[PDB]
Amino acid sequence: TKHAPAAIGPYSQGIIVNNMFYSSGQIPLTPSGEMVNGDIKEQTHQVFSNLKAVLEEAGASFETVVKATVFIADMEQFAEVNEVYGQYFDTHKPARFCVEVARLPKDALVEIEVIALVK
Amino acid sequence: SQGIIVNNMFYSSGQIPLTPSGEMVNGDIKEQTHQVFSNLKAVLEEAGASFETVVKATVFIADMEQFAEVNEVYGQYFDTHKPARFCVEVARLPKDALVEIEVIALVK
Amino acid sequence: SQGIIVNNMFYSSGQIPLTPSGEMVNGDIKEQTHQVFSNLKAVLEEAGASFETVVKATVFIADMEQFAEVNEVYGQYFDTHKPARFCVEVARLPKDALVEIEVIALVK
Amino acid sequence: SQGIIVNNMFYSSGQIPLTPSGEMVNGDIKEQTHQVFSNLKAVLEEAGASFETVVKATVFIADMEQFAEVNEVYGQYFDTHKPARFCVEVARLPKDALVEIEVIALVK
Repeated sequence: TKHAPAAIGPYSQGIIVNNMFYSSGQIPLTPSGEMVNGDIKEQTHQVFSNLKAVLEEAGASFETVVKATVFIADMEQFAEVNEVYGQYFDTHKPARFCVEVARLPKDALVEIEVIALVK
Repeated sequence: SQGIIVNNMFYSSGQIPLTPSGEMVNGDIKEQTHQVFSNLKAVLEEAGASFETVVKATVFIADMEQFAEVNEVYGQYFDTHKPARFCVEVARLPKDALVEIEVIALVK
Repeated sequence: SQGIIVNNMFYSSGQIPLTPSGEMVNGDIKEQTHQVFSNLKAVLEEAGASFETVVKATVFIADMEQFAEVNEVYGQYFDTHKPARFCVEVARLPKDALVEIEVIALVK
Repeated sequence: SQGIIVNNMFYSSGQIPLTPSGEMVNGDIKEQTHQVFSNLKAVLEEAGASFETVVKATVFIADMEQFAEVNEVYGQYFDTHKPARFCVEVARLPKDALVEIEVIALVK
């Protein structure tokens, strides 16, 4: 089961600067305003739904992503996230890619930000 | 919480120009940056870190032109000590924020 | 080689402060900075990029105290355009170098 | 080629997969990545730091396709501790270098 994105607000849209899109940190918010339900892979799918939306608004896609940074509270959780990341960046793989332990907002287990070319 | 401790490092989340009561410092980018540094003081001390133990700092701002002003303040809390690394990034800040700073620090 | 290009992005090698004649440059940290900018300018036009399409710069610097000065020079070359991201970092340079500079750039 | 120590932190230069003998090692990327780690072992232990004290690693690879391999290797030494951050980046390497790691580590 895939899912629909949260509506994009002013602050969740990211910013476009000299032809590059810099998404904000996209968390696994549903269109309710609630952390989606599941283990960490389900949250990751949601983060991706949210990525796809703000990419699309800004005139970008996963194919023009040139960097993606994964935030998580525990580096143990990386492998499950990367399991999921591989379905979206598959035959395209962003040239640079960081994972980085961080305080997430309440009930979030994963946040992703991406830099992307706006053709 | 204002961050996470892992493996003797502290990783602050971004501090914005709020007073302790939570009302935004309505004032120019230098006034705001002082308040951000005052929030950094507290989260650092709360974690058993200090300014001296900051090894990275990352500045988020709307316009790269506002760096000179932020730096003139950065350099008053970090003068005898200068973190070894520092990034500066253009970003959309929360409402009325002109500056936001994150820090990585050693917890001794 | 000095560079690689992926997904339309030029990812430059660290440009140290050498003259075209092969020799470290004759002076203080500004002159070095200038030379690194003259050097970078050529590696960029070669790639289908320019200063105007730079999006990140990493300043490797020997002594973080001298950034005020590297930055006076960064301002000259990125005057109208300022890249949206940059980092400064302390590092071990080739003997005699006080500064080295990498950029990420767009190749339209 | 040494690396740096500041505010109790080791900042390694980038370890390519060379033997004790100056010789580029005989292998796939998996065998290479084991040599890089051999050489990280050394410079880490000379600096006053172990693999357990690494707070960040960065991997340079010439093809992002080979990351799932390097990451398996990575897994063996960064097992019961994982560095709190890591990056991976496509850059150019020098000779028959598929892989290249620098790292940042605590010291006392």
